[PDB]
Amino acid sequence: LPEALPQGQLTAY
Amino acid sequence: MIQRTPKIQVYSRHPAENGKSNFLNCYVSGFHPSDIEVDLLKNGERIEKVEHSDLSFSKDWSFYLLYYTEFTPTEKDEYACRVNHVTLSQPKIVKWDRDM
Amino acid sequence: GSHSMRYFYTAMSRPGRGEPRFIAVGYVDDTQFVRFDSDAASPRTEPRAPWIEQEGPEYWDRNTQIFKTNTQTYRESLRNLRGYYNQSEAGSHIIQRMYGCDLGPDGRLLRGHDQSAYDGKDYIALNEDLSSWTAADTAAQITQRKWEAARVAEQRRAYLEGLCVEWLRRYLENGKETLQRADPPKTHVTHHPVSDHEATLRCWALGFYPAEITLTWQRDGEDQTQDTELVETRPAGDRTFQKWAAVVVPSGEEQRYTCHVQHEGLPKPLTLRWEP
Repeated sequence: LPEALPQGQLTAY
Repeated sequence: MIQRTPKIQVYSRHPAENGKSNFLNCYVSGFHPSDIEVDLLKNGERIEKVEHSDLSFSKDWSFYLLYYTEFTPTEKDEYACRVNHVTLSQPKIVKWDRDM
Repeated sequence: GSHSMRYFYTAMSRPGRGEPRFIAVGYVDDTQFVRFDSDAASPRTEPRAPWIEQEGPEYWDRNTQIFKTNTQTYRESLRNLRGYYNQSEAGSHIIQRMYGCDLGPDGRLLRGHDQSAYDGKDYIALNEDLSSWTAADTAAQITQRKWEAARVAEQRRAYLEGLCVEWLRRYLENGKETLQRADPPKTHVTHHPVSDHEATLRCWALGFYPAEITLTWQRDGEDQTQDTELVETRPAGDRTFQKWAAVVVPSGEEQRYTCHVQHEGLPKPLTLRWEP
């Protein structure tokens, strides 16, 4: 299972 | 920009036996960037039904792909893999050699 | 044995040809089990090994949502990195991420990995402590600062020690007949004259899984590293791998050469000679 989307905003590079 | 040219190997899934169905593989690897054009050739002509693996990459970030198609080796038919990539000025052709 | 799970993300910009493509593939060891491709007619997470097909619609939808969201985030990231490097809008660029967890033979977490690259060069990596980052350059430092501020490392750590290991273990159990089965190489040595006074000895390993293998030639028991032609281990397409090592030897000296084969699947490491 891939890393799940955090509660808030997925942080871009 | 730094680019890496593909390594190419052409070989069969199973030990080649004339007249016996098998898979012809062309493994391209160690390349970057990921865009690449790969044909399998039978007697110089592009084989139409060719599948490939999903794009993935190695620990050094270089990409690899397996192109493959069912084929039945004979003594006379020549098979090859034709690869183009940004790093190549012209397509590179690697002949299938059943001993390689 | 020891096992790992890895996901490999590739986001590729292509100015003038639509939005960046995002593709994710998941592996356990040398076995791919899932793919997602934003360029698919109907992008969604697809099974790529039989043992994952038993996962339920919830699983597939969860993966798909994750990869869809990453697709969008990676497009932002490509924009950001273009800026970090003062690059023109004209060029195509690639961000890659590979991450996952390694288990030891006991199924315990050995370590986590989370590394990123830009245009094929190391960009930013999570250190083994799963707490701190190594940025390749001042551009990556911008990402590092952004990720430090957002406490991204803590998120990656939680995943790597938690879900990563849990799911890897689940997959290992579900696909145990294959994932935890090492198939030994089938081996032979071939002999081809290259002249009146030299011949090629080629040591073949076929049909082995996993890909990890050691194939070496020795002359009089000494390693022939520099003289050995060693092709990259290559996929056969049936899950197994192939490799050969070749040495050119003086005609008549063939029996002084031995091929040694180490592989997880072998009852005993192999020593082979050409057998005329």
